[PDB]
Formats: sequence, structure tokens, C-alpha cells
Amino acid sequence: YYDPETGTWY
Repeated sequence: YYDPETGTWY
């Protein structure tokens, strides 16, 4: 699940 909120490629 990508983390576009903060800025980390998850």
C-alpha cells in the first residue's frame, strides 16, 4: 500500500 501521505514508497 503506497504511502502518498508522507512520502515513502510502501
